[PDB]
Amino acid sequence: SQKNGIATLLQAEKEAHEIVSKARKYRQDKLKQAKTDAAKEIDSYKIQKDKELKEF
Amino acid sequence: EFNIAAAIGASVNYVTGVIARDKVATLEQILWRVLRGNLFFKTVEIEQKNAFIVFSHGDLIIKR
Repeated sequence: SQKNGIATLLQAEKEAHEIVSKARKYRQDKLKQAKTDAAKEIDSYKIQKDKELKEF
Repeated sequence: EFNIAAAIGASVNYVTGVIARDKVATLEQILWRVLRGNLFFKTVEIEQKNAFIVFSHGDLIIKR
C-alpha cells in the first residue's frame, strides 16, 4: 500500500484546492455583486433628486 | 513514479527526499513523529547507495 494510498490524498488535495478556488471565486464575485447591487441606490437617489429639482 | 500528474502541480503537497538507508530514515520518522505527530507518511524505496523517501502533508504546511 505504498503507491495506493497516495492517490486518495492526491485527489483529496485537488478537491480541497478546488473548493478553496471556488470560494475565492465567489468571494471575488461578491465585490462586483455588491457594487452592481450598490449603484442602483445612487441611480434611484439621483433620479429622485432630478425629479425634486425639475419639480421646483 | 509514485508523465507527471501530481509531481509538477501546486494543488497537491508532495515532499521528496534522498537518504542513505532505511535505518537513517527511521530516526527521521521518529523525529518527525515526535516533533509533528502523526501528520506524515513513512515510506522507503530502494535505489541504486541511496533511499527513496516520500512524504505527504497539506498544501499550506509546506513551509513547516
